[PDB]
Amino acid sequence: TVAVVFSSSGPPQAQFRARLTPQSFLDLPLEIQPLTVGVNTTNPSSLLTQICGLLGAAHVHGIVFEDNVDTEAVAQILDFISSQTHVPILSISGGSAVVLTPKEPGSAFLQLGVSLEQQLQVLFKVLEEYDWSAFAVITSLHPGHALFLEGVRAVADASHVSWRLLDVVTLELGPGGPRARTQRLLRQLDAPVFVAYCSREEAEVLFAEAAQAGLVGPGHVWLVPNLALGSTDAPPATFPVGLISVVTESWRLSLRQKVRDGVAILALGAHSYWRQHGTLPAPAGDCRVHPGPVSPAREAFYRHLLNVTWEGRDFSFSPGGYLVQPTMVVIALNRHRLWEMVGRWEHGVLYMKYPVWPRYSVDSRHLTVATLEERPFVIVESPDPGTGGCVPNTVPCRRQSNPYTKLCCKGFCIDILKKLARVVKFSYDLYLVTNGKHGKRVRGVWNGMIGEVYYKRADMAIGSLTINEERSEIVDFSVPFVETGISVMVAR
Amino acid sequence: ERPFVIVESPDPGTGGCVPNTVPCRRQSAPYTKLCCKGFCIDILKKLARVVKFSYDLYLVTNGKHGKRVRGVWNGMIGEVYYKRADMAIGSLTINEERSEIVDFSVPFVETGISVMVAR
Amino acid sequence: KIVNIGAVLSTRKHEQMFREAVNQANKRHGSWKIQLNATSVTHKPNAIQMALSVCEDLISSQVYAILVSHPPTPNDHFTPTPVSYTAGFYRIPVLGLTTRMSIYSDKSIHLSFLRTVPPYSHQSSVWFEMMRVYSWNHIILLVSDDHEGRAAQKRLETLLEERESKAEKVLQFDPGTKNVTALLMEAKELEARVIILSASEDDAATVYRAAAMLNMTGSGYVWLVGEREISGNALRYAPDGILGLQLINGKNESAHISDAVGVVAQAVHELLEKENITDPPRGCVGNTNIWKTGPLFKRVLMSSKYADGVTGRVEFNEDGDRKFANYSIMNLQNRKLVQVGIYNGTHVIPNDRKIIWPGGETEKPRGYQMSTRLKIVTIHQEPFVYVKPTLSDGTCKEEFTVNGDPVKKVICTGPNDTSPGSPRHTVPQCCYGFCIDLLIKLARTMNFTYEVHLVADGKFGTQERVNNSNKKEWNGMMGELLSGQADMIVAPLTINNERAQYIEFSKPFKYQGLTILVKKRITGINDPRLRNPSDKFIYATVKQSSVDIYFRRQVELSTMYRHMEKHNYESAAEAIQAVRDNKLHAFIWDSAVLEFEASQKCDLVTTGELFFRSGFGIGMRKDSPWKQNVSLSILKSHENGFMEDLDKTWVRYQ
Ligand SMILES: *[C@@H]1O[C@H](CO)[C@@H](O[C@@H]2O[C@H](CO)[C@@H](O[C@@H]3O[C@H](CO)[C@@H](O)[C@H](O)[C@@H]3O)[C@H](O)[C@H]2NC(C)=O)[C@H](O)[C@H]1NC(C)=O
Ligand SMILES: *[C@@H]1O[C@H](CO)[C@@H](O[C@@H]2O[C@H](CO)[C@@H](O)[C@H](O)[C@H]2NC(C)=O)[C@H](O)[C@H]1NC(C)=O
Ligand SMILES: *[C@@H]1O[C@H](CO)[C@@H](O[C@@H]2O[C@H](CO)[C@@H](O)[C@H](O)[C@H]2NC(C)=O)[C@H](O)[C@H]1NC(C)=O
Ligand SMILES: *[C@@H]1O[C@H](CO)[C@@H](O[C@@H]2O[C@H](CO)[C@@H](O)[C@H](O)[C@H]2NC(C)=O)[C@H](O)[C@H]1NC(C)=O
Ligand SMILES: *[C@@H]1O[C@H](CO)[C@@H](O)[C@H](O)[C@H]1NC(C)=O
Ligand SMILES: *[C@@H]1O[C@H](CO)[C@@H](O)[C@H](O)[C@H]1NC(C)=O
Repeated sequence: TVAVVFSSSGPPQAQFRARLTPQSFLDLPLEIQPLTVGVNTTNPSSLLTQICGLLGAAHVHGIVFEDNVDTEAVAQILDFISSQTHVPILSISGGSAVVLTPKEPGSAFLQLGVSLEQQLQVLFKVLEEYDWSAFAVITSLHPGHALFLEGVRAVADASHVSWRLLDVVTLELGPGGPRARTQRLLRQLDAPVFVAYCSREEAEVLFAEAAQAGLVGPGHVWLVPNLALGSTDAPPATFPVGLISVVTESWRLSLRQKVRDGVAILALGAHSYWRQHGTLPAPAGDCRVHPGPVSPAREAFYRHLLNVTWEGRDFSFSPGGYLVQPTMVVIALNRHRLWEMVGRWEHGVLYMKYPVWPRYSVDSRHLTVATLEERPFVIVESPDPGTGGCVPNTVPCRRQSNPYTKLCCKGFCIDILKKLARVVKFSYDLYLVTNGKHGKRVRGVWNGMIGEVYYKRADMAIGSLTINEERSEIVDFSVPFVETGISVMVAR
Repeated sequence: ERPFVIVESPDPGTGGCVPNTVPCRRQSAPYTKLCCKGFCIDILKKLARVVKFSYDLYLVTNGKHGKRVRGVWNGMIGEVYYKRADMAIGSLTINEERSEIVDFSVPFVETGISVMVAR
Repeated sequence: KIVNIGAVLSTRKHEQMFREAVNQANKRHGSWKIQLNATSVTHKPNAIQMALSVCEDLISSQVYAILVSHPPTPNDHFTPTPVSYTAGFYRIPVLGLTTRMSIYSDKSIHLSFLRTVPPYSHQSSVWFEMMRVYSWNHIILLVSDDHEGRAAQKRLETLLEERESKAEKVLQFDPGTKNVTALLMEAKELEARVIILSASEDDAATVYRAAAMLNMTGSGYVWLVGEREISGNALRYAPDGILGLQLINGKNESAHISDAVGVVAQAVHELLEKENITDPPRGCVGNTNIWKTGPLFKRVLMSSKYADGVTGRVEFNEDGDRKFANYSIMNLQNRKLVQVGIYNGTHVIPNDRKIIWPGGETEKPRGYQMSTRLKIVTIHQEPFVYVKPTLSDGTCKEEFTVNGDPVKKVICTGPNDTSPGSPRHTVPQCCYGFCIDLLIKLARTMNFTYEVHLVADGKFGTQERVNNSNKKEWNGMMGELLSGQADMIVAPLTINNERAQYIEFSKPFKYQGLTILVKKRITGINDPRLRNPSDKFIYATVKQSSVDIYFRRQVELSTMYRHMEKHNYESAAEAIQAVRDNKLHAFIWDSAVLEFEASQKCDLVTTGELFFRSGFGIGMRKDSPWKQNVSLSILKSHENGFMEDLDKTWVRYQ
């Protein structure tokens, strides 16, 4: 027996029209026994009485829950009730999709969500793909703040990379009035990569304060776990374009999608243990008698609900009540103010749809740098053997065709520019040219690096480029640093 | 002592003295600041940045390096063993007689007993 | 503006006491601007109906703070769960008069909660204080698998890492189990001699009886436990001499009432004036929303500095801890308890008469049972360690030296008779050298007993992130030292930063550096032939050495590693033949042995001077008891010309 319940929604006729008749998902190896209950705006007393009365009257063998505006502590009521009455319940929806690390020794909650550890793993893989290599953490002491501060270290410290972490900052804000010192504290910082952790309204006030402070430019990138930005179906205001957040497979999700998932998985789990010397289970007693002090052999049936598979998507579980080895995607906000697919982690290594970050939008950063590989000065080399992030003491460079293959460049001017950027606090990317080596004013049109700088397609030029009257007419120059000349090479 | 440490009077023209030097008091009401720079002084400076702590420098008055007379200890070792000071830096040697009453760290300047004569 | 609060209780007599206490505490102020009130209910068996009763209490009055206690029922962990969960939906503050369980300390699952009695974690801190009293630094942490166990282990780990000396082989056993003898027998080998336990009462009795069967409660040793390990029926299995401690005035909680209302009084008259308080959440049905000022009230109450309750000055911590509660130390003085110490936060006062340890000795017993037969590991090195095959009579050549004095030799086991390829041949060889004489002197001075054996890897050992990615475990000899295969290391071993974390070194006894070897000439590290490697000249070193790390951590010199990693003999003095084979020209290695090679052999020349300074030294495991003495001994030898005489005898006449 399987039952469905929802706490709040829009037009409720659709759920009853698409879930009542026992023909929904009639493909699983079990004749599902469905029955419906419901409830208006949720309160602890109303929820408790309604659901355990439904259990005591209909004696169903499992329930699935659908959620609402995503309150903060409903899951506590849920697993308390589950432990008290000893029935394996399941929930897949917005606010209930939060993990609870300390479980009770007798509860069967079994949510569908991922812990912050794997989220940080995926996010750090995302960062290593782009290889920004310099991050700082800014956390507000929201609920469960210490777990994030532990997990960031536990993940970043052990990998075959450097991860030159900048610093950690802790914030507290009551946004209405007490945010005075927070302004200066947020002004003080300096880092190229930011990773945040807070709630949605707290995110809105924090980003407003950041915009007031000024550390929002495109030369900085924000990273936020799935705890915030819950309202995917609605792009909120005062949010900066081009941040990265990571969510599980939920683009196909809806009311009907969750309905089709839940009952099917529960029935298949009910039948899998029967497949080898099993019998159909029976419900628990009631919410009144407080029975069942011991854990019978039927608890293994709950243990039988660990391994599961359907529809190609792996729903492999974990001993704590969550799923392990999951399929999940990484998202971002484009210029149209709407969530768009950016990448995913399909059990292997990261994928991509935009191979370069478009930094879309005057006293800005990330200036364009165009160069050419002269023999001793700027040296271009093929990437690392298998990784992609080239050997240290090198800078990634990208030759364009306007196959943007990633090469690694190192040399004299490379280190010069690295020191210069480290001393004047600017960010850069290395771009090569295709139209000629240096370029001349043939037919009154400028090609090469000089032409690229002239046409404002590249803000700077570095490398083997001499000085003379011809080029100095239209392009500025700096103080020379290598005394060159014109000489004659001959034999001995 | 030897150029391992250098003591100088503060520059009277400019009031104090030049940077790259650490103020030091020769306490024996007797405060009259001098300023000290050298080898071990630079080690302690550079050294202070990395652990992270804050300190002062007072010179030694009674005794040079510390020897037991009638069962008492003076000098550097006395000033450290009577809990009047924490560490003794400069030109201090390691042997069996000293290391039984005071802790010692790793060595960074090797030396021994040497003989000098005319040319 | 009648401010109303409530408090649920257990015995219905403490309810009348609470009513009297609150109406008496109302006499603090009566200015008619603010008034107080109370409402009390009693407990019930069923959890769900009890929570529904809490909701009825919630609707019946726009409450401000609920208070909870424990009934005489023995159902401990099932007592306070429902009220916190239900009242947390509206950020209603809840005050737990008495509940010591660890889980409630987390403000992320019970986000609204405040406690007056500290959880079981904090008492661990007391142990640390006691641990500093009598200078004990090697521990055996025994703990269960429950959440309280993990909390205690974490708390002790951070408190140890404050001073950051060490922990020693923590081991956890499953809860509610029998025959725990396996773990105790496994851990009985270690040199530590003090244990710490904190688990269930029945588990305490089980471990007590198991240790009695294994004979661990005897003399010399000492192990102390937490609070509930000396209660219930655990006394029926406990031996004399085990330390114990409890809280000064717990389990009464009636006086605790006299505190709680106090602080909440000290809260209410300080909150009603902030800006816009005006309401608590009224109702218990339909009103799906939270209190607009709940966090503000909770935060203001948390930082309250109360003056004087019954149980001294009471404050709160960042999460709601007791903030300097009291503790009394009792001894199992012949199946009874005697209050021997008072812990109030900074120390424990030994104001009592006498403390009896499990051994019956009335003096302070130290741990660290000193072993007598060590497990010495060594390595083949030309001028320091000589290894030879034995004569089948039972030893090797027993004969005089140039001076006529007998050269002392030992018998060391070790290798597989062939380093590159062989299954194994663990055979005894005869074993004599400079370091062997130094070890003989050390053993004569400190009454030792040695069993020398060589390494199987044939290499010193560096950090290696193996293809199975994990923490880079130490290689070969160092892994043998750390894993417990060996106990002390005597060899020409360098002293570097990368090794100082896990090992304790003695004072260096021979200063030495790095030098080049060629067979003639050459120069130091300045020539373009080394700045830009040439196809003619080949520069190679010994693989898995400290020089590998040295060349693996230099920014500018990185490219030389690119050459060095290309071809370097993963070898030993055998690679010396490379310079004899005219294949490898330059050999960069340590100064002493390579210089002795020049004197002993011929046509081999050393060029220039050194370019690095280090030293050899005896190493041991982290904070071993011997260190000081051993170091002192070495220094004393260096005073008596012993080192100079050994230098002369072994490497002078050549
Ligand atoms: C993973 O999920 C699968 C999906 O149902 C479950 O299968 C388990 O597989 C074990 C493997 O042997 C089976 O155990 C049974 O043991 C009895 C002992 O007499 C034997 O007669 C049976 O032929 C069978 O081998 C069984 O199918 C099932 N385990 C149990 C306890 O029923 C299971 O839920 C998960 N796998 C494991 C190992 O828990
Ligand atoms: C619980 O604590 C209260 C207060 O500490 C105890 O009441 C005190 O008892 C002593 C000795 O009888 C009296 O001198 C005090 O005047 C009492 N104080 C009050 C406020 O009544 C009480 O006895 C304790 N109960 C238990 C069972 O330990
Ligand atoms: C807690 O008890 C200890 C020991 O009984 C007290 O420690 C004394 O505090 C004074 C300062 O008041 C200091 O001189 C020493 O730390 C202790 N005196 C001695 C050892 O003679 C402490 O004051 C008590 N109260 C606390 C820590 O609040
Ligand atoms: C370190 O050396 C000291 C002194 O050599 C040792 O202390 C001696 O211990 C023996 C037996 O325990 C006593 O008979 C001596 O009287 C002690 N010496 C003194 C001066 O009291 C100490 O045991 C050694 N420790 C280690 C770990 O080897
Ligand atoms: C005060 O408490 C009594 C206790 O029963 C209750 O009847 C009354 O309604 C309460 N009044 C207010 C204003 O809280
Ligand atoms: C179980 O207990 C017996 C007691 O006779 C003991 O000999 C045996 O080693 C124990 N087994 C384990 C695995 O501890």
